[PDB]
Amino acid sequence: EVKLVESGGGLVQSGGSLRLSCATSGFTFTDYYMSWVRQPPGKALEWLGFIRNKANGYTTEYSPSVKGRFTISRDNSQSILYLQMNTLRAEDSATYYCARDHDGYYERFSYWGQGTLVTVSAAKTTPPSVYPLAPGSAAQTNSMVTLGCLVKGYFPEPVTVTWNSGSLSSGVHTFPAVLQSDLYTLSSSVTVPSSTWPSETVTCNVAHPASSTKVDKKIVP
Amino acid sequence: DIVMSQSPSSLAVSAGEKVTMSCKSSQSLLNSRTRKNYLAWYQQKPGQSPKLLIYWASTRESGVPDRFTGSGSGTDFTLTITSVQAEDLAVYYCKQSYNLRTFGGGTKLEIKRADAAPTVSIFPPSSEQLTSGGASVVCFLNNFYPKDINVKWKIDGSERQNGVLNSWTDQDSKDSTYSMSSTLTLTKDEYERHNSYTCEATHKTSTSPIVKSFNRNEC
Ligand SMILES: C=CCO[C@]1(C(=O)O)C[C@@H](O)[C@@H](O)[C@@H]([C@@H](O)CO)O1
Repeated sequence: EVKLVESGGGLVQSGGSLRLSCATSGFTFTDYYMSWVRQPPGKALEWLGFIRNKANGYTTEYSPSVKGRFTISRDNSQSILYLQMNTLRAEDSATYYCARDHDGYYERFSYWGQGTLVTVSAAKTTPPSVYPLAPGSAAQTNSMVTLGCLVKGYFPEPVTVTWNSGSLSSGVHTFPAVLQSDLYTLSSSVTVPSSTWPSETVTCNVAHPASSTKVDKKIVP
Repeated sequence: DIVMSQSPSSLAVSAGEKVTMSCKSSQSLLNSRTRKNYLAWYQQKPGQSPKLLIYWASTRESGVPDRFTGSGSGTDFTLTITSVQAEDLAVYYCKQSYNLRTFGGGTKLEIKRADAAPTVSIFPPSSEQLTSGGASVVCFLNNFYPKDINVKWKIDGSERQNGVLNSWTDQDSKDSTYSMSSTLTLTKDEYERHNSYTCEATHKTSTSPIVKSFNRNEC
């Protein structure tokens, strides 16, 4: 597998610095130009810069929006790409992707990573409270029962929610977080056969990487 | 300074229909030296990283289906999707690599489908939250089309507007429906004064609300 894996995201304060890293494997790194692209929530993709290949002497080029503030470098020993970001402001809050760029003839971005979210805020890290959503008092005659987890009062984004460690993938709806008075809250539902719950155990797994929070909430009747 | 711009901002097409979208360059993307138009198209499905679809204006990324067709030259490019599928729900971006790189603003593609009524489900506050001094009533309104939906919260037969958070999912990649979450947050003392709790959804699919209710003395 050609793989690209970004790290170093999290909360940072207006005016602060932050370096992002991008682990690569599965291809000949020095042969490739490497790019950083960013995306504010709900917004358009924004190219930030690249660093050329060994044939082109590893020279950098930057977009006018970051030139003078961001720096791209690479570690050719370990096949790792870096983005140094200085004097961060609100505008810089985004998902940052590293992309495997050009190789001398070929003009495309065939491989991007998953992204790492950067939040530029004066607000404080706050872990979530995770609450189970079990039905109150209805006929469960459907053939289908819906359960939930409430992920409430956290900062910054993101959280991740799986059900039965990814075993329950079908019939899951995780609803985008909403910011109300400086804390996020989201929720996730799962719809399983009423045959299978409560007799089969259902768990929401929740993480908030900014506070290293890991929660496994069983949904108990 | 190469400015990229896309048309439309958004549109909705039924499955099996044709989609066409446009991309403009402020200056030509045709290299006189290599004779390629350095223009790519990317697909970003909801929650995902962008995927390359087309490059050099008209070359398909291998793996990419023949129903995606890139065309154009100079300053004007087109992505056409034929017999559009439910999974083609995404934002489409064009990108120039003629001088550094620049993305266009994106085209959001909705999938049109037949009206569906939501499955509505209500959830009383958990004992673990109550023990903290707050109480969230949650209502899930699942798998409906179109996206337009009203939710009224009723306590003891009476409407409540303060303390509600709503969140719609992105459209479903397989069945083209939407879902929605409504959460009402009270204090525990506010919550324990009242008996009936009602989530009421009005959708265009019926002239009577879908109504889910629970009684607190039944807890
Ligand atoms: C001999 C190196 C020139 O190639 C590049 C560049 O490195 O700027 C990268 C290409 O992706 C492309 O953007 C090209 C342009 O000159 C137009 O093809 O420049």
